Amino acid sequence: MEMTSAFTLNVRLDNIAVITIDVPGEKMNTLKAEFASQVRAIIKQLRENKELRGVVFVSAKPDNFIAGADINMIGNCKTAQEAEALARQGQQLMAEIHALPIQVIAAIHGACLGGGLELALACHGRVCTDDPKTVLGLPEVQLGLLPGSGGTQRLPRLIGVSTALEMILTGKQLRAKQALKLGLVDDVVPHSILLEAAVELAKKERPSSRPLPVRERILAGPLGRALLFKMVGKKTEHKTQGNYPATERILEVVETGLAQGTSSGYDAEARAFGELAMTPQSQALRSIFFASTDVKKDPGSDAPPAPLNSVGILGGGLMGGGIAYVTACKAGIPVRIKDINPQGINHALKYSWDQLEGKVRRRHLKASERDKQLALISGTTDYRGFAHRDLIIEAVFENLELKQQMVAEVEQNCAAHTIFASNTSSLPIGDIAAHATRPEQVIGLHFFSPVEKMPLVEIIPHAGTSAQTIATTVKLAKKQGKTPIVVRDKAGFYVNRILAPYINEAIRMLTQGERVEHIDAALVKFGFPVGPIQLLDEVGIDTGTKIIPVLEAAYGERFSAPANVVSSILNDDRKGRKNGRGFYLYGQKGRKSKKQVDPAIYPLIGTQGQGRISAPQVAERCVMLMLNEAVRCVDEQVIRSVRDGDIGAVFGIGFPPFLGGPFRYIDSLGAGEVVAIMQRLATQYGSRFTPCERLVEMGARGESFWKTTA
Amino acid sequence: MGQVLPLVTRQGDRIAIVSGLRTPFARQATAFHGIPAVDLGKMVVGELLARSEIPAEVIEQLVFGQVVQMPEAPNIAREIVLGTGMNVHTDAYSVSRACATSFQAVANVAESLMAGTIRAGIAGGADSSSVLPIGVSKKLARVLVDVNKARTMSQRLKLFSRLRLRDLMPVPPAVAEYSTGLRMGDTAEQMAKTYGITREQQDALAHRSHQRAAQAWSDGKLKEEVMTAFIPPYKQPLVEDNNIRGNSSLADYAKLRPAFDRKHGTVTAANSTPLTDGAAAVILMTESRAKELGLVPLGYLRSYAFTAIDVWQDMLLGPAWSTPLALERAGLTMSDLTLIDMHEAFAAQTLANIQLLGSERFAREALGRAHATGEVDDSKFNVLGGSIAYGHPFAATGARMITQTLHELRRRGGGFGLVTACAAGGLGAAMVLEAE
Amino acid sequence: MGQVLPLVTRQGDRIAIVSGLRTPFARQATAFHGIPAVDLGKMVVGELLARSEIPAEVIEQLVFGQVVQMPEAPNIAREIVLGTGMNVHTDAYSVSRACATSFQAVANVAESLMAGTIRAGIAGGADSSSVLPIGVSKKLARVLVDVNKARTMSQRLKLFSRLRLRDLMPVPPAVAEYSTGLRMGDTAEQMAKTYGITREQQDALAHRSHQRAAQAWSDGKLKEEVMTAFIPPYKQPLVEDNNIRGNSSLADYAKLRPAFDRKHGTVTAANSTPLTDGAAAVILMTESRAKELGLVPLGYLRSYAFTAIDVWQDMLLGPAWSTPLALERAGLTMSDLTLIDMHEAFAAQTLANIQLLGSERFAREALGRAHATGEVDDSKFNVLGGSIAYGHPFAATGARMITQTLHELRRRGGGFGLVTACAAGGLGAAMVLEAE
Repeated sequence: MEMTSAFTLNVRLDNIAVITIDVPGEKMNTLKAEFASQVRAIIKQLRENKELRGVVFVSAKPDNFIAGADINMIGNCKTAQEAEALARQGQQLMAEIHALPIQVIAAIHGACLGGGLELALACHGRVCTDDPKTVLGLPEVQLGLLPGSGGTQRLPRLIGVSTALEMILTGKQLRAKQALKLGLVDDVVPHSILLEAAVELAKKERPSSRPLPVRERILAGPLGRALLFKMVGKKTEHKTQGNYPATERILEVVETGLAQGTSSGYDAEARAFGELAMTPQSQALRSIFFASTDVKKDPGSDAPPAPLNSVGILGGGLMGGGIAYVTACKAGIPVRIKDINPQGINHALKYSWDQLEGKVRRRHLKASERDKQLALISGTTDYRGFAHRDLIIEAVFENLELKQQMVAEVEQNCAAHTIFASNTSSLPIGDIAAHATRPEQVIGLHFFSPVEKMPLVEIIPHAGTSAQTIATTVKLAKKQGKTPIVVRDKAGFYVNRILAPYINEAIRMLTQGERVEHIDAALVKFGFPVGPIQLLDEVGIDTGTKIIPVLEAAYGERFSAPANVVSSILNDDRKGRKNGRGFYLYGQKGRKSKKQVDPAIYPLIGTQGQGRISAPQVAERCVMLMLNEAVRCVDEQVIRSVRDGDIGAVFGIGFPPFLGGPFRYIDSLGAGEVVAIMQRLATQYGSRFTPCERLVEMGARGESFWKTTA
Repeated sequence: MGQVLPLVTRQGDRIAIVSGLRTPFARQATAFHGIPAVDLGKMVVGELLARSEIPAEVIEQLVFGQVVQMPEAPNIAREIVLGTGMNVHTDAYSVSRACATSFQAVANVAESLMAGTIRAGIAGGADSSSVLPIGVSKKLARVLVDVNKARTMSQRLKLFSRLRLRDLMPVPPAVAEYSTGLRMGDTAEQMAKTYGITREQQDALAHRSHQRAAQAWSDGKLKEEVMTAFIPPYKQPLVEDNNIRGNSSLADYAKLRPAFDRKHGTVTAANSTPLTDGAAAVILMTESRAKELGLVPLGYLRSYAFTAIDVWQDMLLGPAWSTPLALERAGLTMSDLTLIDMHEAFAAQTLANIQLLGSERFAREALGRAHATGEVDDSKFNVLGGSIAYGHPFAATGARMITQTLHELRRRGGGFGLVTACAAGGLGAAMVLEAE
Repeated sequence: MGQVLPLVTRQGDRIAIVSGLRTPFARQATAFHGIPAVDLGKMVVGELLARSEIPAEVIEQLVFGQVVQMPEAPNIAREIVLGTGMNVHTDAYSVSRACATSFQAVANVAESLMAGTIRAGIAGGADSSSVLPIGVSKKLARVLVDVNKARTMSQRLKLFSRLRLRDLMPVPPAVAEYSTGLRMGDTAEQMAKTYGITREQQDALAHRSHQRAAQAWSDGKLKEEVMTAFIPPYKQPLVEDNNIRGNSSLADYAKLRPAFDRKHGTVTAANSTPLTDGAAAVILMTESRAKELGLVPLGYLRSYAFTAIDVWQDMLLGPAWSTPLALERAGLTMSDLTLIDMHEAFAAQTLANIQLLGSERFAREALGRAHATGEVDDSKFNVLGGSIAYGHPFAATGARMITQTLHELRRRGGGFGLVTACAAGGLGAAMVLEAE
């Protein structure tokens, strides 16, 4: 009934019929084949009792108008024909709705995403609520998939191609104000009068006045379309490097939709959707999206958490400000800083000021909003007001005795129910706790480079750590809009543990007379953003060595780094951006070129002879060490779940998403074949490439990784 | 009958003063440059609650007054609640009574909660001499009032015909009394001519206060009630008042030409408060509520007085009139006073007050009292320096005396402190502290 | 007495209220054109004093206030004492509270009278919408500060080198909330949109507000509260309010464009209160003092309430929130309430208020009270119309409608009236009258 017929129709006393959208499955109004099926029954019933003013569509749910098309059924498709026909039935149904001669209104509240825009493109009248929660967007190119159903060619028909194409290539979120500004939505009305405002517009009959485009988008088809298509494709290839599908396909389907007609775009959209549904990057993104939803839906600790209303920060500075800026601007929770030097208070406050100042400089936020956001920030040098801080984070130096000093004073000079979070980089959490009144309320929060960039952090409990402490921690990071992952309290934890071999062999090769262009291009071409050397420039060469000495102390020569390079750079201080005088100098003339390389670094480094081999040889050897280490950490289960392990590597470090993550990639690479690949490199180069015991155990047997992967 | 005023609620609980804080003062056109007094008030109160660490829902009312009232926000007190994280349901409104706003701000709040309408209240005041709301001439204002109401386009040009070269010049502000036209120092100068105040003794107290002033920061006792300012540029925080020049000589004071009466006046910049900017606020909240939520009050309240007198002559004698009223309401004695303090508006007016406070005749005839108030012991008189040192942020002047007084009486036995201040328009105000 | 609180003074005598005066309200340009707010108080108070058998020395404190403020005379009440022929030792005092300055000033005198500090006083407020202060651009305010503090001529030209753009013309005042940006009537549209109030559901209340009031002038029932305005030009004296238009039909002004939304603006200018000019003063002085000098009190007082709510959604419900507090403080009932009245600032909103007043749900959840405060009786509601007629001087509308209430209750010969008004920033007030 209405459960199946989620489009429960109702004709009012007037000549206007209202159609609800209430799928009983969940609060998200998703699209199902049954929904596509029963709507034909409803529209046929709508054909019954004709001669009425019009029809309207409502969200009928306080959260969203429509979630979009379900992808689980798309994942159940096998070949192109299933996907081609799936587009075709979508292509026909939208035009069939568009074939109506009366005024059709989509009064949308909340999120309208995915296939809803295709439906929105079908309706002649479109109106949306004024709430910030509502938004319009085509989120599928991020999935490596095109949403071909007619809207991909109706939107450039509806709106200038200058904005339509970037919408398709960069499927994003558009404000109701923005859409009305460009004319996508006919009008914006408050949620209270959202339904009624549609009624008179629906009764208003056939506004046969199509708004004109910018008049610069008429080039689609005639001269200009190819110039636009050439410029975007070349820039995209300059951007995406061509290892991402569903980019040129958009250019093809748009051109044939524009320069060859809607039907020509229709068939191409069906055909392109078919051939692309099984592209290996597609399900790579789909599986990646699955874990992202899974971790977002994951509650972390199974124990119920505790209320969180006030937080403390020990020490200050730029690093301290990063937590402070996020906690106020993102989490919106009161925070107290206790840097003894007011300059440390001054610096952290200045940093958060600068972060918010640019937003207002863009007119992104109101000036009063800054004052409202600045209100959550509090600094001092004493423990007053800290007595009621539920959580405390240290932004202090990593001296162990000082760390045990930190836990003692905060225990002495705060509440008892309060928990403590440690932002360590080297010292173990239980080692940090050591002697503690309530070590179970002490948790390890491995933060990273400027936290506003990467939303990933490490959850590091120790032998004694209350599950509720994690539960509060897990809720907090999510409440901070971040990515909590429980990492076993092990030397190197997970991320920095696996990151060390990456630059290690890179330096080993770089010491053997490698040039900047070859080493840089090798990694960036293999789907790895920001190459190693510029990565070390930004993270800081001083931090480039990090705490890798303990890595040899913990796991032997496998993490050994070559000598007379860290020495050759620490003495002649070249920290990248920490000192500014990295091998990538700034202030170059024009300042419109790649970061220049010093010629003097090569003599400073050993630079043994000249570079050899090729980028794949560099790429294959570098990657396998992470793979050899990624299996290694999960071999002792540093990470609790395989998907948790895969998501961290693909999202935090920057593993190529089109590879689906290393666990997908090794599943994609299969079995001992890649294991066989990594012994020949060991023989020709050295014993750093020894296989992991499980790596041969799984590889030789042909074992899979993504559960029932193969 | 002894006109004593028991300052207790309906239940009989006396009024408690748990704490307060003062924003450090800066001269005009200093680190507090371009900083509206609302911003200074916002930062102090937010920190004060943070320093007080008490819940904001406990506070049931706040009142904030302002000298040099600003046009954009008529009721800045409500603006603070909106500007801060204070609960909106807190009944914020603004007042204005000369320089004794702080005395006024506590008084109306106290009597309201003494009546029992609320249980927790906030009083505060601030001013910023660095920022001025300078306006256009009155005649130009009427023309602009005419033009916006004008209906015809051609009417405006004829309406704009009436213009003058001096009409465009903005009017500078003035400090002289509106109904009198005499500056505050002019009143002090004639009293200096009246009762006899030589510049050397006028300069001597400035030396005494200044030595007491710098020593206070040298002792650093005025730290727990004074915040360290932070500025949005975040170049460097400010810690101490710039006005205090405690390294001075009495001869240096005598090397200034008189300001108002350049012929016989005995007052200069040395013996006159300059224009300083700052903020202050104090929590007003009854002992029963304090005990209920577990705080120790920084003293209590015993009595207070307010008086209005003639503005033409002897206009700055208000505390002298108010003092017996406060003492009679307190049912106490000048001897029954650990510390005595008055607002050091001018050296000329101050010494006359002690003279007049000890003047048997004046109290006998002008006040009609049986005896004079008494002689002011200089040992307990302005122990921590005074207004000729910190400066005059106008509204915060009341609280800055309160903080030091309670702390100084906290530094000693319970005792009884005295706080008085004169005001323009012949307005006098007095208040009596218990400090347990 | 968990909800009812006595309002009786310390001596056991109830609080008498005596006859007061209202300056006849005039539009911002028709009459009182160019008249300041201070002098408006001077005539009304001067004539109010020369209206009863009390001498000037009986009064001991007068508290005024103005929502629109002038930089000169921050305590306008002092010039009231000084400008008029008045005891120069009366506690002159000024406050500031938008749209309810009259109510708060009345409360201030009462609480001062609660302890017995003041035995006879005048409470009121002044408002003039023809002398609006026009400030200069804020950028050209520190430059004026800088040039005032400028030392050398070379620095000034460097300081003046930066003047450019649109810094020349002044900044007109705006009614929009400082931290909300709401024009005080746009928030009325959304409430009407929120609670579904038709433009024809209203515009008849406006008619009945315009009606019952033109009758009142015709009946002259409100003659004893209003003096006859005299203009210094003396072209003509003004006795009857000019704003009132109690002759247009309810359908005559319904044919007007929307005011704010201009798309769904079910409220317009005709069904909104217009700004006018006037002042009011009422003799507040206790029963014993009234009895002993031989003057009849113009009724009495039972209880009062002031309330603040979040100014983001439906902030004009202050009277609705304030009303049960006033009743519970009086220990009375909405049914046991002879005659009521409303500030009636806008169409709708109040219609929503009565809708919300009788809405059991709202008090169940928004106020937590087990029951709604109840509905209203229209016959007992705006018997003489109200602000949609006479006008809306911010500091004068308050005292006005109590004076009309008491005398009408005198025409009704007793009962318990009620007076409420809504204020900007989510502020509301309620107070319960006892006409013996």
